[PDB]
Amino acid sequence: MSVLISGASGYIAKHIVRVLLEQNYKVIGTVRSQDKADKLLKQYNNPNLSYEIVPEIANLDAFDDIFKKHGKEIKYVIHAASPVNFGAKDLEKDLVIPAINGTKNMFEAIKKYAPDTVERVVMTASYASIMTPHRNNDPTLTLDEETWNPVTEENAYENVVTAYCASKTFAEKEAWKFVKENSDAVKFKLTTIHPGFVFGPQNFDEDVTKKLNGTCEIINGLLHAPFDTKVEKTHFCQFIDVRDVAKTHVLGFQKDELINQRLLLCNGAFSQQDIVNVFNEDFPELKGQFPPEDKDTDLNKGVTGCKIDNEKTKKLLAFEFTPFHKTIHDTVYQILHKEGRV
Ligand SMILES: NC(=O)c1ccc[n+]([C@@H]2O[C@H](COP(=O)([O-])OP(=O)(O)OC[C@H]3O[C@@H](n4cnc5c(N)ncnc54)[C@H](OP(=O)(O)O)[C@@H]3O)[C@@H](O)[C@H]2O)c1
Repeated sequence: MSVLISGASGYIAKHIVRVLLEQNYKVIGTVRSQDKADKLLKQYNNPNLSYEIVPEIANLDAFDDIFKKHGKEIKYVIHAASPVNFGAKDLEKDLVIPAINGTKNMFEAIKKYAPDTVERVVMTASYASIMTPHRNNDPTLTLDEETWNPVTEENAYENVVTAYCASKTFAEKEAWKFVKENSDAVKFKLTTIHPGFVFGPQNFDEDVTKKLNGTCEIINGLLHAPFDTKVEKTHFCQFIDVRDVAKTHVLGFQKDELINQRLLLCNGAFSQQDIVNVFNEDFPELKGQFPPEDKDTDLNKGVTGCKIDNEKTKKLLAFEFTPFHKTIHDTVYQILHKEGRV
């Protein structure tokens, strides 16, 4: 009945492991080093948790050793490992290759060592594999769970943004191709999850560092910006709360109606200024210690960019998503409280 989760040291994955342990699952995470495994075991202090070391998901047959050891006990797989940080001049090596190869490696290990034992795979894709980046600001485009990012391998590396979005798109395409080509050989059913920009508190307070890795540094950077910093008030993207994402991953292998589904996890548009506005409304005593409030944002003028049709996703998951204001508030409170400022 064990659950394997790849990339278990990350921002989203630490919340997923929390949820799994809340529900009494035995959990095997993969992390890059013994260092990280040791630190995590001390943070969770839970005997149902263990880690295996996978230093590089891109390398040959990277997940085989896990299934040679645990193949008989792994019933569910959450494939969450894909690069979010990467060298801007190593867009294949650091980004597209590990995204794709990590996915192929996970699925091929299941096929080779546990084709009839693994029942469900839940893969973290992205809003990036559904949306068209250059139409982020186009309200005449409506996206739903069947829409695909049309980026080509030829044009994928326009910039770091298109390249990351292509890494998610190409990896997810390979995932569905595998499931189509192996429906007779392997038992597992695939569910993919497609978060927008993920915000919300770190799973552990102690992991709030001066500079955050990943998407929450958007918030943390604005929170510490000098008062006179120029803040953009134009549409940035869609967001989703990390705790909604984590809850969805676990439902993803539990609920029969999520089999073969792409789940579009966005809950609203924002600009940098909409984030800053929460600072000023919710922590008025600190006004002046970060950039000021300005209600003139795209969002407040009814400008939210390409449209999100995720009614099917919301109906299947059934639970209400966390509103933007709370997600930002909880992120900011955790930082300011850790700093002793509130
Ligand atoms: N807004 C978001 O944050 C967002 C939105 C949509 C989808 N996602 C997807 O959610 C998943 C986790 O993202 P995150 O935001 O939680 O970022 P994160 O904190 O950087 O987590 C990424 C995890 O994957 C590991 N990883 C990445 N590349 C690896 C590689 N080549 N080999 C071995 N391990 C590797 C990382 O380990 P190390 O840190 O040790 O390298 C880490 O454990 C990813 O699949 C991401 O594409 C994120």
